[PDB]
Formats: sequence, C-alpha cells, structure tokens
Amino acid sequence: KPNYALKFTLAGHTKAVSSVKFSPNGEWLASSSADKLIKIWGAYDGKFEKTISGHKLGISDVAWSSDSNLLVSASDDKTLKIWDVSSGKCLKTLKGHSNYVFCCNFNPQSNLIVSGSFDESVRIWDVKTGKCLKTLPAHSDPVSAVHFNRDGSLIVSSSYDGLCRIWDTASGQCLKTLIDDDNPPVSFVKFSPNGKYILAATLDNTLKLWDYSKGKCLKTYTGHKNEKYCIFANFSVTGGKWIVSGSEDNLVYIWNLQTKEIVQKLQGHTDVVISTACHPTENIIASAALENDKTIKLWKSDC
Amino acid sequence: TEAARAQPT
Repeated sequence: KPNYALKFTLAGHTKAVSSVKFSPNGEWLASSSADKLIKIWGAYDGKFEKTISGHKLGISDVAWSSDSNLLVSASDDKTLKIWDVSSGKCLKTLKGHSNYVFCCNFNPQSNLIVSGSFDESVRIWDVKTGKCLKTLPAHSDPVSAVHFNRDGSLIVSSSYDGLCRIWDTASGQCLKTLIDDDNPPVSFVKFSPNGKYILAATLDNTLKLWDYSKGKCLKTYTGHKNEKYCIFANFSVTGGKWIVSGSEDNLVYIWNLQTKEIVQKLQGHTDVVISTACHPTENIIASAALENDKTIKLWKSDC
Repeated sequence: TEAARAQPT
C-alpha cells in the first residue's frame, strides 16, 4: 500500500478548479478553472508561477505538449486555445465546435490536438496551423473525454450516450464501439500506459478496465461516489501499480490495479474532487476540487 | 463565470 501524505495546498483560483495536469517533464502543474484562468505551479514545491488568461468563459480541461512548452485549453466559450507556457501568450484559437468544449489532449507526437464537445463531435486539429483536420460525428450526447494512445495511432472517446469508441487517427474511421448492457453515461476514459486497455468511468459509481480489442471487462473499481460529474482517473505507475480517482464524497481514492482493493483514501478537500493527476516520475498526486473548495492539493508517497 | 465540467448533470 502507498502512504500518500498531504504536502501542499495551492490556493488562488477564485472559482471551481476543473482540471490539473503535470507537465511531461515533471517540472510543472497546470490547472484550469471556472474562473476562466489557467495557472502554472511548481510540481515539487507547489509554488505559483503564473496566470494565463484570455478565454471568455470558464475552462473545463487543459493538456500539455510533449516538450512541456505548450498548453491547450477547452472552454465553455466553444473554443480551444493553444498557449506558449513560457510567455503565457495565446498562440492559436481553435474554432469550429458549436457548443462547450469539454475535453482535450495532444498526441504523443504533439503535432495534433483532439477535442470533444457538448456538440457531440470530436475534432482533430493541426497544432502548427490551428486548422481543423477532421470532424467526427462521434456520439449522440456530450463527449466527456478524448485521449490518444501511446503512439498516437488511436483516439478513445467517451460520451453520456454510454459508449466508448476507438478511432483510427489517420482515417477517422471508428474501429470499435464498446457497449456494456444498459450503457450508463460514460463520464471519463483514457488509454492505459501500454495502450492495450482503456479505463472508463460511468455515472453509477464505477470504474472499469477494458481490453477494448477483445471487448472484455477485466477489472472493476468501486467504493467511491460518482453519479454527477466527469471526474478524471489515472494509472499511477511510478511506484506500485494503482488506479487513482476523485470522488463526489470529496476524497481521493486509490485502488490496487490488480486486486481492486481500496488501498488509500486522501482526505482534505471540502468539495467534489473533480480531477487528479499522477506525476510522470515521482510518486506525487495532484488533486483539485470544485466551488466550495477551489484548491489544488499535492500529495507524496514512498511507493 | 462557469465551466461545464464544474456543473452537475
């Protein structure tokens, strides 16, 4: 079992925090918020570094480029923005969605961005020009998450329509739809580090690990509360192999990936833990909470 | 203002 202990509390957003992400090089944490701002913090000391501004409405997601130099953000103002982190300047505004942009990610190559929106579509964008390269009629409800696999050759998308779908990045063709009985709303999805599985959250207090090519569900993680919000989950791989998720009972849950036992609950936030992130090289977790809290917390463990 | 992820279904 891990022994995550609270190390820092990062105050400063003036509304709910929506997403936190460590930079691929481990140096930084980026956070997004309903207060329309992105903030950058030191990953190891929690020190505030800068505020990044320009979205016209609140922001639901942020993600880093592979060289840790760019951010992309997804906003209720129906745009994404690409930012130079060092200068804080907006480099490109990606327009084309017709409703809130909810989720975003770069591919490992970081020449593409993928976005999902309340307009039920997934768009794929050229990082260098800002042009929209593909528009996918991906779902019949808001797209809650989009993620590239480890070589950028596939995209997974999830939606309130209850589906996860696997897309061929090059062709835009849908290669697999994952269904599960009554198909409750899928509120999060991401590929596993080895690209063979997907971890999907549904709004019935459940996380599932799927082999998407075999269509088999391999593990189920529960005990937390998730019926209303699109809460990020993670694979933690720097020490022991854990699953990490926020929860609507205001805790961070940590499960053993193989046994599905809850191995730790992290207490400190005073509102829904909407987002967690795992540091790329150290056993460090960042967690972020909604309106009655507005803070980010950094936790550190020996395994 | 507000962000869609910070609002409940």
